[PDB]
Amino acid sequence: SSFSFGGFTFKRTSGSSVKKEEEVLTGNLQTLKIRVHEGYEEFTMVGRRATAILRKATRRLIQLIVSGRDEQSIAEAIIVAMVFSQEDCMIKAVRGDLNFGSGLNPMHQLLRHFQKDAKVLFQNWGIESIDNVMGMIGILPDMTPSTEMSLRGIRVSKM
Repeated sequence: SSFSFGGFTFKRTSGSSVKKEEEVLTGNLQTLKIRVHEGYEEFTMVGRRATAILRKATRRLIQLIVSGRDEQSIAEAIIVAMVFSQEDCMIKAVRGDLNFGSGLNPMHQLLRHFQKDAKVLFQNWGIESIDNVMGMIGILPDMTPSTEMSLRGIRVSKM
């Protein structure tokens, strides 16, 4: 109902999920046992420097809106959401092997990997054209703003 992930507090505002153990193959053909969230869920994510709303389904990010203090704050939230979505394109953007600590499950391994360098994640996520929505703007895989295109399913609040 409320939990923390990647430094953000997630509050479920709609839906539900169940957790199912599934093996997945990373971009480096490493096998991870991840606890997959199955179901449709809406969440508020609250961090110290950014807030976001996320709508997602099983291994699928549907919508993310991010409001952040600066560009780096926004990127952090986007990475967290993209990892939390458990999308195949995220799993396959992993480069090299992930090392297997006490204190780390596979979801936190994924997160630490992409926090280190998210270029491949962003490059493989996908982009789309957007509509003009008052108070909203797109953000590109290079983290620059656009009024015309954005990362798939992702928008930035100007406030």
